[PDB]
Amino acid sequence: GRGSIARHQDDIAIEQSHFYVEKALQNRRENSEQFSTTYSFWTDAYVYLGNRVDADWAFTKNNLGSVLYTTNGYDGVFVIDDRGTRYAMLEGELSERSLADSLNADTGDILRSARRAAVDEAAISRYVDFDGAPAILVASAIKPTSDHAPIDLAKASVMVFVDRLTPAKLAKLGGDYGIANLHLLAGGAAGDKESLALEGTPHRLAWVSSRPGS
Amino acid sequence: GRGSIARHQDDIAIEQSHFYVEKALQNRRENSEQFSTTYSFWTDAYVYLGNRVDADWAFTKNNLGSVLYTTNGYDGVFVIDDRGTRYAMLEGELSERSLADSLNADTGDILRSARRAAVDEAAISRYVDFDGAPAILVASAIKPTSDHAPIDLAKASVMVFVDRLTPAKLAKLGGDYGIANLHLLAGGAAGDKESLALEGTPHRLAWVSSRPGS
Repeated sequence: GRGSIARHQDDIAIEQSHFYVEKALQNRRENSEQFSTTYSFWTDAYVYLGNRVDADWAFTKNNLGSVLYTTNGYDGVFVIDDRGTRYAMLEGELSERSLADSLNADTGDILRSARRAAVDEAAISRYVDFDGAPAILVASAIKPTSDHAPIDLAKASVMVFVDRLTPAKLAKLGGDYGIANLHLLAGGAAGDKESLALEGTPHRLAWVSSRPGS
Repeated sequence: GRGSIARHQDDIAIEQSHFYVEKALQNRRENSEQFSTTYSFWTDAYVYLGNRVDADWAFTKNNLGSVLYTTNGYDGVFVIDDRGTRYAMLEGELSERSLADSLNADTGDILRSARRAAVDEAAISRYVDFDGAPAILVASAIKPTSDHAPIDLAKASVMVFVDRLTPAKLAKLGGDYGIANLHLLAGGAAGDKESLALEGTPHRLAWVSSRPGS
């Protein structure tokens, strides 16, 4: 036997808490990537949101409309292409504010990455500063299903879902994963709290280290 | 202060393991409930599946087709109404086997429960024995969105999604939540393993007692 390594119970609790905050975020992102490909790998979406955007089909007829906010919690829903933002829904209402104006991240990178990932039937996800708030962004190319003739993914439009990590959403997420008082770290010092970075943003999530799930 | 209560470290680990398995299941169920209403609260779905089921639209045109299995992992996708099963897709292929023949649970109960929940814009979920295997079932009424004229939900058809808890899905779910060797309990005794019941089924989930995550 090499011998055991005994650990401080607080160190174990802190390690578990970081593990479960990371898993909460990863699981949220993977669920949202699946949601995005559900809405974007869809022949109807390719017809009505590829090329010219039919806001009547998307918003008035509720095919990509306010429910995505009032039920699914996507504070931002966008269709973008090489010219920029072609459709914008902010908090369930039509908006003229472009995705690029709302984000710290480069939207051309989002467009290109979503186009490439669509080759593997995949979406992309990342963290962003959405108008000064932490958010998870997911994006996937708008393409028809396999019964349709093939298209060139290099020119496909891209659907974007922006999930702002509000105090209420963070508190529910923390409860979902047994984390005590998950919140956006206010100042620059965590002090008594543990914290992690939402990489690609200046935001950090912080929480009180207690025995998680107890 | 009342004074502290010190606990056995293995007892804490066991309590945390039960907490995170229960959260793993609840979060999976809530996600599938959202997925179900994404597909069922949909005017096109009401048109092509609400009464007579158009399998060309659903399967050939991939609006409710094989991707729901090959990407989203739903081993069973059904449309049911007062007459029984109107549409059945098993492992991504059209099937003649009814939902009622596949379940231990009563499908009239599912129809009624979903038709009611739709009044509150909700789906329903439960655990089932799906042809001898543990599964999560979710169901929601097929109804158009609010721009459409009102319909009678009491006569609406119901979409049903069946997520079979295969060994691969269970191992991945367990890893998602820091659980060691999550599996379908083989025999009748867990012995050294922890277990919980999938209520409404004879199935139990079992796992090896470890410090979760860590």
